[PDB]
Amino acid sequence: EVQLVQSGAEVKKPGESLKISCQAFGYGFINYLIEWIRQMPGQGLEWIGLINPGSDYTNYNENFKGQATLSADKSSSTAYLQWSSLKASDTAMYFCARRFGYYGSGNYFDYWGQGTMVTVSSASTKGPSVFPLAPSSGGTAALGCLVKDYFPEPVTVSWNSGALTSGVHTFPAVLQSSGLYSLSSVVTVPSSSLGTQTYICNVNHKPSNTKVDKRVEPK
Amino acid sequence: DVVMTQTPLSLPVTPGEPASISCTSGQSLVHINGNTYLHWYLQKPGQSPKLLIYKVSNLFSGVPDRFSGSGSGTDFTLKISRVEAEDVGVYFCSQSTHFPFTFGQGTKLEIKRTVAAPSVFIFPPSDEQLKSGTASVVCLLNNFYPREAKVQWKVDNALQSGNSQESVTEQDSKDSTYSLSSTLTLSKADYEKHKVYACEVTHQGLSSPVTKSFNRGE
Repeated sequence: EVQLVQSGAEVKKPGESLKISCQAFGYGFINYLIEWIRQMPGQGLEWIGLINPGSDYTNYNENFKGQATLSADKSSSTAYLQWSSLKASDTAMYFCARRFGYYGSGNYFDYWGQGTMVTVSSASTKGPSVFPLAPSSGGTAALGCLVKDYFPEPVTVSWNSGALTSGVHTFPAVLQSSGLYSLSSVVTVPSSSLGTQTYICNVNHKPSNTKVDKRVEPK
Repeated sequence: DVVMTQTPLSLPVTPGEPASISCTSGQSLVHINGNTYLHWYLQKPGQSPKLLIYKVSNLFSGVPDRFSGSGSGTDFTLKISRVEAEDVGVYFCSQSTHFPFTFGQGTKLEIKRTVAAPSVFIFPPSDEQLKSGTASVVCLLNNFYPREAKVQWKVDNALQSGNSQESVTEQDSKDSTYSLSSTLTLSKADYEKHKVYACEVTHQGLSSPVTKSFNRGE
């Protein structure tokens, strides 16, 4: 199957510009009706625009006109989305897609890029502080790790280097009142395992190159 | 812009039962060429949207027979013959008759199961965090259904407001349950001047509320 491959996550300050790419690893790019669609943080889809590389036809959602620019490099089969004066509300997962053949053709596709996460914030890179959620003192106990005050997303959490996966709940990040994210990761275990097994949350934050392995112990 | 409106926004379905999702457009989606460009998508968790049905009622190749569309003009219906675990996610209608192209808000389909009370756990702040000058107190509701639960924070039996954030997992695909964290945030100063910290939990699976508490220091 012919698919689309996009460039990597973007982290930008309000006022900055952006440039993301969408390469077809298939097929013939010049005949595509390529759409850009962004998905808002818990929200719907916002349609940005369309380009046909052949013609250089472009249509823009009026709300984004003169912020957004669609272009195409016909030589490398790559579509681009440029965006100036980013605002915090431009924080979204950005998709490129090919869904529609020329109208009247009866032709439909469903090619989606893997998505490009764009974060627009004035906050600066900060590593998380990792704190224990200690099992206190019947059959089942719960414990975890509080991962606080990091920027940007994402963080990764495993338990005991991946050896522990059953009963694990890693919560979605919430943006705090500071410009900073927070999350918790929990696991339920039998209480009889507490004296017997060790529990370490492996927290990795690539953007700041912080790796923390926090041992979680009773009381 | 053509406004697309979906009802309902949340759809609990018992596995094997039918499901209907309606979409209404602000104006007709009949194009000047005679086609009606109303399409239906499913966006499974973590994935990009995938096409189910194009131009009202045409099953896209590779899509299971149990999905079907009907409608005309401004009123459209997606039906799922017998819902299955793989059907979970957000269903969107999509119009491409008029520029700018637009989408419905999304309809979240989840698996319906019997009511299951949450297991509640309260966690005090760590001393390492107390050196920070902040206290996070965490309450966990584990493996409950339905999603809807009220978490009240009581501090020396005084009821807190605006002071905590909730976070909720996606529906657990294996047991159809949700888990929820409520994190109460206090200044080290405010934490150190009260005694009882209680997480109060109301839910359909509990006849009467469950309170889990600790006293600071003990």
